Amino acid sequence: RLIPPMDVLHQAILEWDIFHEGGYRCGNVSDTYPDPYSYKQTFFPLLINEAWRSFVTAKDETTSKPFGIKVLSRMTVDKFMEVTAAVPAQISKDRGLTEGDIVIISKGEDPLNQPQELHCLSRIWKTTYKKDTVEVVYRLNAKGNQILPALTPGSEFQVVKITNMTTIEREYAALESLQYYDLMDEILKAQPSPMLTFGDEAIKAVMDNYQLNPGQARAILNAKENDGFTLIQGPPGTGKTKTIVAMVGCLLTGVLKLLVCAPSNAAVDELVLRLKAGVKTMNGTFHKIEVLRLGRSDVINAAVKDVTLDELVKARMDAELRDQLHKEAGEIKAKLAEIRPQLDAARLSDDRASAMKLQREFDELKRRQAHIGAKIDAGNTYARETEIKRRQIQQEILDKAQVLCATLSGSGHEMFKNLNVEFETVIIDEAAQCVELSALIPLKYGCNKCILVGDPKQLPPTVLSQSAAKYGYDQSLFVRMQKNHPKDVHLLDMQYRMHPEISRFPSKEFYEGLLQDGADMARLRLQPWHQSVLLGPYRFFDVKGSQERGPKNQSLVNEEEVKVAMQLYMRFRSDYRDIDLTGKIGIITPYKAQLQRLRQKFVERYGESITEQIEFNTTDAFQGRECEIIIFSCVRASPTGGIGFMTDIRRMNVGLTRARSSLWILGDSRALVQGEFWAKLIEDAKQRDRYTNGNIMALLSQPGPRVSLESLAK
RNA sequence: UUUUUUUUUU
Ligand SMILES: Nc1ncnc2c1ncn2[C@@H]1O[C@H](COP(=O)(O)OP(=O)(O)O)[C@@H](O)[C@H]1O
Repeated sequence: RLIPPMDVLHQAILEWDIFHEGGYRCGNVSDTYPDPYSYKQTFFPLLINEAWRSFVTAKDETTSKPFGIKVLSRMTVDKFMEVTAAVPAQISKDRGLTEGDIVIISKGEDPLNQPQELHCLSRIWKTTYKKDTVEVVYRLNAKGNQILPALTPGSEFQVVKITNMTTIEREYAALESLQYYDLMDEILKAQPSPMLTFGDEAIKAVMDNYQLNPGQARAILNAKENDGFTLIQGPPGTGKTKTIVAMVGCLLTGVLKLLVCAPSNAAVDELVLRLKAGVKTMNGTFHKIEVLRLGRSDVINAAVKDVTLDELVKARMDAELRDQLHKEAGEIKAKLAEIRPQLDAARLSDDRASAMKLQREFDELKRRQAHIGAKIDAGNTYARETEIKRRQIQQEILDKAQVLCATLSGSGHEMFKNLNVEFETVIIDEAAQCVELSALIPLKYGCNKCILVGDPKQLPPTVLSQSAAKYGYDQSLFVRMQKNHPKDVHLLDMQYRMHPEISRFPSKEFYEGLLQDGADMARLRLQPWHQSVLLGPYRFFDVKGSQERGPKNQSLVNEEEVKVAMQLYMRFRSDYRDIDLTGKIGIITPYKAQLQRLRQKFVERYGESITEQIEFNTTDAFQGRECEIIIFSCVRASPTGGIGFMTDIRRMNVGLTRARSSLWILGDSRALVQGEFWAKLIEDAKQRDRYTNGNIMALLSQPGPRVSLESLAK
């Protein structure tokens, strides 16, 4: 049984005043723990802090238009006040009211901006669709609530949906049920299985069978042999997804269940798409295995909806599947409406036979109407049987699937509480991008083998709480395990994405010179526009500009960098007209206001069609993805006060390692020198002749110089 | 040295 009581968490959350900016005892995170008690004492307050800051952010950011509810009933359940309330069905569907949402119920008309009004924090417990109404079961804290005497039956209130706490509930569930985990010892001690050394012959055999390099084959062999935690660190372009697919085939060699998880839906979708192509066992046989995606069809790729469990169950139930009775009733009533005036006229004119016939027809129509009305009154048992058939179909589909892919929170769904399933082996992708409690979620189903593919050198998980991030809540389990046992981590050491000039600096400065380029990589990234000196594989443009707060005091904008980016795109496109660039260019900037300004100006000049040829994004919203050419706007321009979160080397590495063929960086050096590694990058660009300064708008206004003929020979 | 930034939710 792995269903802990959610009373404590719900009470802690419902005992909050919404009007504060922004309990508990938040401490630092240790490397190891002796007992689940210490683990809980460390991580529960940090979870509460993260939840609190997420709630404040969602309150300030939400824009759900309020709506009126009618209080139908009030009850006391546990230590909570339960209020059933009626809501219009269309309003409910528009605002998406489901079980677990956090809402503000107020008496005033604008609840979000009326603290002095009768307000309360409530959690949705059940949503029941009747006909044109929705019965919502709100649950609030029964200790100290202003609206408690005012929620009498019939009283009307105004509600606004703030956020949802399903993810928090699942992470708390995993936290409280950790004490029964098969891998509890390894999770507490952060101890992965020891590094295995294999013979070069078996390594070469795996390489030949799966078309892998030595590091990937070593990682796969250690994932097949070792039990417990196996850590695989995959720098950019090292082949993480290919390794995972070959590893899934390798583990299923015997079977021919396996739970592949990722923190985001995008990574899950990529893994599903790659596993749909098919795996191959170590025997060398190609098998099109059964890949099953778990999640709602709204956050799921259009290409993987063919293998989504929900879609499969819906398709199966659509074959087994009162309104015709209503149609016939309408038609018989129309016949009655026809017959009645005819009968009245035949009776008002002393027409014996005609009135007799019409009365006979009238009586037959009334008989049919009574029959249809009796049948209409004839469930709910059919609905229950449909739900039972749904459950059966779910189980039957799950039992035939060999690999199940999911998000971390999605793998802790309530569904599995009524489905007999165990996941012996779990592979967590993007292992360094999720907090520890999220990683623990898929491990409650009897997992004794966990392969963590990640990269702590890139971005950490989103921790809105600056205090919890300072306490160490932004540390993934991967990071702690590698912190304690670094020699047991399998590093993928060969990248196949960046031109050697692009990868040169990150490899040395972030991967200790251990990230080597693949064979024939410079020749693979050879592009025609590299013949232009200023359009080479890698370059830093010292765009001396000025930073400025975005609209509504958002983030930062550098209009000169936007102008230079437009000028660079114009020069490149004009000097190379015959190159198909659709989907080959990306423009990334770590500040959202600069991103919006870049998109705005590019659409002003080139129209909305420009977004099909250029991927506009922020540095954080680009991880895992890549483009042929990357224009990187640094935005920061104030020579004092630092460069903000530009100082974090993980974000810098992510931003530098997105490009394949060309990376063109635009930054005001006078400000960026404040950061140590940005200074090192600018100096490196200088001492290798990849730095350009002066009037950049003028240097890009004309077609620029070409590279020497002798350099192209080599 | 003024975090302003991202995942998650049947
Ligand atoms: N041994 C290899 N030889 C040649 N190319 C490889 C090898 N391993 C990986 N690659 C290339 O690297 C790519 C890795 O894809 P992906 O897993 O998305 O990279 P990332 O590690 O950035 O997620 C593959 O598409 C493949 O073309």
